[PDB]
Amino acid sequence: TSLDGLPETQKYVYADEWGFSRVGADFPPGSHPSLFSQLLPQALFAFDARAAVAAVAVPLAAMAAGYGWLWYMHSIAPVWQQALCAALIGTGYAGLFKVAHECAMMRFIPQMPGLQAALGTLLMAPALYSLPSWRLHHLHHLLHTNMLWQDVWGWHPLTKVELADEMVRSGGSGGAAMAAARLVLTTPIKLFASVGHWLRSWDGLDLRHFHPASYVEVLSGWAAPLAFAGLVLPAVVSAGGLSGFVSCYLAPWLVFHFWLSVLSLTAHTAPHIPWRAEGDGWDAGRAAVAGTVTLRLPRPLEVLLNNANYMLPQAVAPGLPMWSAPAAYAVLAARLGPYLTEASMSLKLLTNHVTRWQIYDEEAHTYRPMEEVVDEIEADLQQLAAAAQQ
Amino acid sequence: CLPNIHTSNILNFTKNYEIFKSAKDTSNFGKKIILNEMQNLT
Ligand SMILES: CC(C)CCC[C@@H](C)[C@H]1CC[C@H]2[C@@H]3CC=C4C[C@@H](OC(=O)CCC(=O)O)CC[C@]4(C)[C@H]3CC[C@]12C
Repeated sequence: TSLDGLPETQKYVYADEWGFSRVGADFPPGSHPSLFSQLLPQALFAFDARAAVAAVAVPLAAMAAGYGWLWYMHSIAPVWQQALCAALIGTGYAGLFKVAHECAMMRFIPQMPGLQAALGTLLMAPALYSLPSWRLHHLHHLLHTNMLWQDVWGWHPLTKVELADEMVRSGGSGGAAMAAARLVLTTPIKLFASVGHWLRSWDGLDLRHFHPASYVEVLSGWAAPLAFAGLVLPAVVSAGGLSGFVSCYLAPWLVFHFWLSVLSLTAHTAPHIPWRAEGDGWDAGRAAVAGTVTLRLPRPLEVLLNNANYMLPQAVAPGLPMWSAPAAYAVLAARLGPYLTEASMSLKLLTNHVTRWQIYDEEAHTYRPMEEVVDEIEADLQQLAAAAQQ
Repeated sequence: CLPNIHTSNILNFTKNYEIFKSAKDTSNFGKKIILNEMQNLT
């Protein structure tokens, strides 16, 4: 961790300065997250049908309510009513997508594996996502959490060195890639950068990345999104025209991607969480316990998202079901207390994420704003040009 | 003339093989699809 041994005063002033509640101390090296699976009571792993049907039915009810309203008042309503129904539908679908993510890791209904596979496929299709590819990318993420140059399926930060290289190649700060980075990680559109993730799935639609023994399974995975976008996105358009498309599909889609992106970005990024390269001090347990941030929401939001913010517990006990994630956290907070980091979703946090922590420099091993960093490295460009005198 | 083929060993093998292959089509390229289904977590 970045803030090593130091009294509670500087910890807490950093905490309320950045919007976190409890910052974290320092974890010993040489460990593994799967260790602390022994700190969990065995009753947490039990299956019950009540929570299952509740988790699959609450977000469905929210979605149905939003749609019934929106169709009852199709296009006679002003823009704010449309925005509110879109937000409701997007959140309901984020809940159903958390259920599908559970079925992808094989921990929702293990007794009926065919049924849980079919359910995950069905719930993932409307977001145009593939279930087998999702499983693969998530496993690869769990194996490489916070590893520099390797965690490509997470919010890999834009480092100073690659930026300097691109600026030396561009011959100035006016190129195309320059302005692209400029607007993507300086404006609120960052809270939607998850859409980039969506495009990096479909690994070129290239069966040459996978193991041959799995071709038929991967192909099938790609055919459920396509079939949707080939049989249902026509109907919608044909039955509502452009407007009946932008209000019935595109706005809930953008809301869902907001949820996905903000959840992940807040989860694994903070000024006191370093990104060590491989061989240079990367530790697995240290990165999965100390390098994680838990977001706290109002309980209505939580029960709508199926506890989608609680990510730390299911990284130490990958078989821990979804409805036991809150309780389990309370257990770990007792024993791993001094090391965890926590935050509450507020405006200050997102403003800091957008305006302050933009570039990651490894020498200082911290995040710094894009503009001051680029003008500093450009002044050093001028000074090496002066050093290039002869 | 004919070279007394029936007491030979290369000709007996080639004879039997050619007849068996000429009987009926023996290529099964579509049965190999099972080799692309060995990993499926369903
Ligand atoms: C059109 C709307 C209403 C329905 C949704 C369509 C999607 C299913 C399409 C449109 C955008 C497509 C993607 C656009 C970009 C690419 C990259 C492209 O591959 C490459 O560019 C390879 C690398 C290279 O060319 O250098 C093909 C796959 C993929 C992910 C495409 C997969 C299919 C996608 C997601």
